[PDB]
Amino acid sequence: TTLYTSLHGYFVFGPTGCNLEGFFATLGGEI
Repeated sequence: TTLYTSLHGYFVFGPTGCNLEGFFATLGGEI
């Protein structure tokens, strides 16, 4: 997964807790 809020199955992989700033903002929100 591109993390995609790793809680979603890949729980253990969760790096920056949430990862919204890193991933969902970019790959979703756009900056």
